[PDB]
Amino acid sequence: PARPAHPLDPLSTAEIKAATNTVKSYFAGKKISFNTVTLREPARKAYIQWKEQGGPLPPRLAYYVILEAGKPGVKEGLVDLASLSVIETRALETVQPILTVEDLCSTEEVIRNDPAVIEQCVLSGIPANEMHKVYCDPWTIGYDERWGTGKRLQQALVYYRSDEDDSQYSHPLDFCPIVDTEEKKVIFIDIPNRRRKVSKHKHANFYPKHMIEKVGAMRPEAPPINVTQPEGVSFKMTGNVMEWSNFKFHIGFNYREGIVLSDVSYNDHGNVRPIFHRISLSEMIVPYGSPEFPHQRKHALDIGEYGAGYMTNPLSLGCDCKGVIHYLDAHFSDRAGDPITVKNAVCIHEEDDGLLFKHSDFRDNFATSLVTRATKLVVSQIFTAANYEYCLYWVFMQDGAIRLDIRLTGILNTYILGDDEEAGPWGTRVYPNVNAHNHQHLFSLRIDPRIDGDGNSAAACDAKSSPYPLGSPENMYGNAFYSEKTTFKTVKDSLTNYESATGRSWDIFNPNKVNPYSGKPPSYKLVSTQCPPLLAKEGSLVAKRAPWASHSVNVVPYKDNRLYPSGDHVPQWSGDGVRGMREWIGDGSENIDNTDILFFHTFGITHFPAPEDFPLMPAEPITLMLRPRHFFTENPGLDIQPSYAMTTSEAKRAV
Amino acid sequence: PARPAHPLDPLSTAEIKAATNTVKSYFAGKKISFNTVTLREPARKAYIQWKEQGGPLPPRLAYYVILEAGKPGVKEGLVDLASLSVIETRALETVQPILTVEDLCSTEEVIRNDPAVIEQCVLSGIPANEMHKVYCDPWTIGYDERWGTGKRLQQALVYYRSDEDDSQYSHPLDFCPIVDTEEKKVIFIDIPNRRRKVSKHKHANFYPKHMIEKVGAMRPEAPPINVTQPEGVSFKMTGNVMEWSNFKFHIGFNYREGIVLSDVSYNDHGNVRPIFHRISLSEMIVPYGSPEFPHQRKHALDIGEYGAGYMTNPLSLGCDCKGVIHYLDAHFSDRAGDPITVKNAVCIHEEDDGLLFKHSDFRDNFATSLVTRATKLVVSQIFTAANYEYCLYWVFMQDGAIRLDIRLTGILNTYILGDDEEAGPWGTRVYPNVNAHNHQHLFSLRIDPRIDGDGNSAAACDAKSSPYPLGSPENMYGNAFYSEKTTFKTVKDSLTNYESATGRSWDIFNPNKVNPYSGKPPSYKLVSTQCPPLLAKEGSLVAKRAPWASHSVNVVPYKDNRLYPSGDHVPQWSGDGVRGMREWIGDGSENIDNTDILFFHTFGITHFPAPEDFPLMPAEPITLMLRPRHFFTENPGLDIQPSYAMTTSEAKRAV
Ligand SMILES: [Cu+2]
Ligand SMILES: [Cu+2]
Repeated sequence: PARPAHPLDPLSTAEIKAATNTVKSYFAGKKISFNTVTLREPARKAYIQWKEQGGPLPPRLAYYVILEAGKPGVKEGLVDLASLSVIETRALETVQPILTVEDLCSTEEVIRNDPAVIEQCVLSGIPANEMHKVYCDPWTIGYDERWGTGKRLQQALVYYRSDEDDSQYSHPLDFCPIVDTEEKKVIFIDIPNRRRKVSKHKHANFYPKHMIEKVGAMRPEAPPINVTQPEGVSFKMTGNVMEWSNFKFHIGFNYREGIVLSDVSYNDHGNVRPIFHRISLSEMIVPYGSPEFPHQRKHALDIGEYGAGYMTNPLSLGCDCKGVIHYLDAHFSDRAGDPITVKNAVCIHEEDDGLLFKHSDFRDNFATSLVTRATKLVVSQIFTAANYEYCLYWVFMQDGAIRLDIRLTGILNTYILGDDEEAGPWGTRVYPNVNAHNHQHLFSLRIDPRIDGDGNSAAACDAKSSPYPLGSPENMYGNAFYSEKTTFKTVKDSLTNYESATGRSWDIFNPNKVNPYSGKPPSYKLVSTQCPPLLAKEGSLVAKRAPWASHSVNVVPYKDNRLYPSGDHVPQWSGDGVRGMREWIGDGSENIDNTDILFFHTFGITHFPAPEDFPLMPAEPITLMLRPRHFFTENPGLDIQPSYAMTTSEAKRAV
Repeated sequence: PARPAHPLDPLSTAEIKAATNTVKSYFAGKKISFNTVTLREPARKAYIQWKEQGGPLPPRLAYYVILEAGKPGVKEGLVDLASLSVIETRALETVQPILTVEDLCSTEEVIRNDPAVIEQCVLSGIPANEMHKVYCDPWTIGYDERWGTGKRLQQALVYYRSDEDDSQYSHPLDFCPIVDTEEKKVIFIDIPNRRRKVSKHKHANFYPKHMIEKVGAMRPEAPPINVTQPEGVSFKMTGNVMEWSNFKFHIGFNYREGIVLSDVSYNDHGNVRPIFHRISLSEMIVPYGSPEFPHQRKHALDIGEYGAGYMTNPLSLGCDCKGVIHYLDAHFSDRAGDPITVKNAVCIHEEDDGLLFKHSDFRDNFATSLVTRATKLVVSQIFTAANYEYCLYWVFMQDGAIRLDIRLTGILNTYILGDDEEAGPWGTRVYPNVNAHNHQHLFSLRIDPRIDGDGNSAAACDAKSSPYPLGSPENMYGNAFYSEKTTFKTVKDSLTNYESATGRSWDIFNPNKVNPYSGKPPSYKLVSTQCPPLLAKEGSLVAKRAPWASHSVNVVPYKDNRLYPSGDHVPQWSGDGVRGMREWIGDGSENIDNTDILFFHTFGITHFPAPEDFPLMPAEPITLMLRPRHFFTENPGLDIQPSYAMTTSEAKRAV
């Protein structure tokens, strides 16, 4: 296939087809299906050498995962696209791979046609001839110690719709079919000891036609707020390379992480300074907090088990993203090895962001005044994991800060509640016979930094009172305080949590350089306070399958292909074994001071549902920021034209 | 004077004049000056009776504070505006009041003409005939144990400008004149043991003309983003009463708190439900962290000592607030008893706020989809306390949540640093010879709640793992977790801090009512994580003068006139004595469960300056939110017209 404009560009549709033809030929005569066909990114060293040192062009490689009929687990490998050849391959008989949209599409018809499932619907109050009204959200089984990875399994969380336009989540059923993904058959049904028949209440609906019935009428359309950019946008795109307000970076995308931002630099008045080699979300875990069987199996690692790319929404013009928008499409492979496209998967636009800075002089009643307005650049996607919606916004700012904003919406996962059953303390009755279980949403932000170049370190920064007491010569009035910086020397040192007691932040810094004013190394500081402890206990299934989630920060040495901290193939892993973050941490002794490092940050929220969240939940925001501190020698935005500026002398001339 | 449209309306210019004429007549023959002339708000009970019970119209009252030449401290009292009479009066000989813009603009000429100050400038390298180049930020002395409240005092933080258009903060001088505010005389000068002469470096400037010299050129003007509302706005104002997206409230304003939001309710499909009686910022403290003399005196309580009203910027017009704006003016009294106006003190507008909610069905590739966009209502002011700018945004949202957003900007307070002097650990060298000291910015949000009516309580809510161990029948897989609610019974119980370990939130709730779905009381939940510990030690000046700041939450019984938690007259109070929050806490034993309560929340940031913050600092954000939880029985925004909606049936019809 033709070479891309840029080594980090995602595989084109032609490259995906070329890769799958190559793989089909290599396994000729075998019955195989495609699970993953994606860019294998060039080695970090090879990329930097190519980009900055006139070095070798890295080979264009595709990583694939396939299944073979009648063979356990998966096969994976690499295709060299230039030579149309498989160059690496291996069979992994004891793992299970990510569930694609197709993998999961099939489950509902399997359960609708299964005699044991039909029997359970009838027992639950749904007649056998109304199976078309039965739906399920096909989840990964997550992990079930009865089958391990020996079969590829889904669990069907079952619901009922009185009409196809209903939101089904007011009507969960009590039982849980277990489905063999590849054999397309129900192999078991978890049946509760206490049966609860289908709710007889009206569905809790949310479309305008439903709302008219429920509350009498919709609100009139509000007078509009119109955003226009009649002279175009300030950002410039060259293929997938973005240039805006001195930032330059590559916007990549894949089946798993969704948006991947690479080769991020800031043009500091002609001096182009690296900041990050790569930043993305690398895994998630959404652990539920009901201990009752089988609810322990609700702890989706959405990124590893379904994929933020696979799950991503086509973004419908003028609606999800308001204003003048640049869109990118996403390309994957289906099971047959044919390219599939999701149109308008990523939206790119710039937005007003209030004030950047202002100062006025009281001396002439603020006549002396300067105000400069802020614009932000937003690179966004929205993905749907069954009930949930995750709106993801990568935000670049004119003071050089970078922010990740997330908004959680969609629908609560619900289970049935008996008439006289108490949902607490593990959940909330959000509607009659509806129990919305407690759960956390946790994310693993993966940062491969290059703060002002190569050779970086990380530290925890804690605000502390002076150790000297009130009334001492050193602290006479007891007001002294400082920032205690703990530089991480080894992996073990880095395993740290957010602490409200010290308003903890973390620095990622270049110990080889010095700010000529402050004397401190250039850094980007992680400012992040939505950092829940992992509530699941040590040794729990949740804690074992997501070793990264137990600490707010994990810093490990860089190696190639250290992307996914719960391992490469997540579904049905028990959490036993040295893989992912557990492998990378090892015995905790490896050096992480002044070297190539990877910084994985766990953040998110703890959700205790309330009726406000039902039947459709208003957006709940999550955010973290990476701020330049001691990176610049002064406010980098001062060369932006103010919205208003008047000097003292000018103010005098006009009185 | 004519009666206002509404008992909570600020005093008009006519009422202010009427009040000062009354006071001058009462004190005829005496030489008095006006410090404060402001609405005395009606009693909570009287207001609610008037508003909701056809009760008596509360009298229209003005509170005043005056000084009298040759008398110590102040006099204060009340004027009944209908009868033009002083109805209450007292002398407070041992306090000092808020510093007005006039009180402060006087100081620079005092120091410029003082022989001892001139001598110090000369010693500092500034010739006697260049005193016009010497400037000072006149601060409250804060507290100095050498004078107590026996004289009304300011401390002059002295700077040098080479040219009138310079930003002076690159050039602090080493000494600190102490000025008697009322005698207009320097009484003392704090001189350091180690002298540091004025910096010989160029000023660190930030206007376009300066930037052209420094960096070569400004960036070209960006292509514009234009915001228009061609059919007008969705909000309606009747005088100061706002109506928007079912919210209704009164927008008040005063000299001290700035914006005061009152009588806040939500129209729940015809059922008008109270939320808050009053919400505002009630005090601040900005304690610096250098222990060296005289820097202990840098701990401004900006609200109590200068006033968020007095300090407020006239905004400015189509620049500070972008879009279609409704403005309010502010009115105060000057020293002579004449009304003064700040034009465009408050801006009111509505803004795009991204998505309100979304959900799509994977079954038909997200063809089944509903997306509804969010609009926010913003009521904002910006005030300047010498170097600092505080941008305050009260934000109402369509899910029924209320947010306070703050953006910090303006200029770092700076002190001189010697060539070879190390600024750390108490400050940062942000520019040659410039030391920007560490400091916190803390705010006291005052909430007078009325959650779904009268009789309220508050609680801490902590996320907790089940106490049952992994592998127990109760918690087999170790995943169970819940929210532990600790209802505050007495004042002492409420004295609580934010805790990262439990993701602590606080509920304000009505224990007299029950959500028909969840079974929980209706509540607004305080979600707030920017909650620094007070770093200054117990028994410190800072801790004593700001008793409220040592806990994230303080809940006390309602009584009338319990507004200001550091006392009514803040400057030069030593922090000794039972007044403000210390009085309201008492012995901690008073009931706060199911009664009229006041909830004071301490939030803010800890600032360790970096060169990025200089010479003018990019906005740093602070936020908290109050979210309805168990208040509604479902998402209250579902009757808002979606931006896009397609059902499953519609999707099938569209092929
Ligand atoms: Cu949730
Ligand atoms: Cu600050």
